[PDB]
Amino acid sequence: AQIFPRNANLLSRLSIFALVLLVVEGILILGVYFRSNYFRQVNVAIEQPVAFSH
Amino acid sequence: PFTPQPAPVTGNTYRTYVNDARTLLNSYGYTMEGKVHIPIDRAMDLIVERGLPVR
Repeated sequence: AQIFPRNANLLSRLSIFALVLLVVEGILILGVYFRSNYFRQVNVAIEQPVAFSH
Repeated sequence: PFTPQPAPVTGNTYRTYVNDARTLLNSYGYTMEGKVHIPIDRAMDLIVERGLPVR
C-alpha cells in the first residue's frame, strides 16, 4: 500500500501463472518444431529436376 | 504440411491388360487360330518333363 498499487497481488499471481505457462509453451514449441513435418521434410512433394511421375 | 491427395487415374491402366493376360493364362480355352491353351503351372511342367536341348 505504501509502494505497490491495489492490483499488485493479482498482477504478481498472474505473472507467476504466465511465467509457468510461458515455460510450458516454450518447451511445447521446441518439441513441436523438432517433430514438425517441415523440419523432418514429411508430406512435402520434394521437387526433382525431371519431375518423374511414380 | 498435410498428407497430399493426388488426383485419381481417370483413364485406361495396365490393370486391364494384366487381368486379361492372367485370365488368358488360366482355365484353358481357345485362341483365334490355334488349338488350345495350356495354363501356367501346367505348360511349365510339360516343358520340364519334355526337357530342352542342351549345348
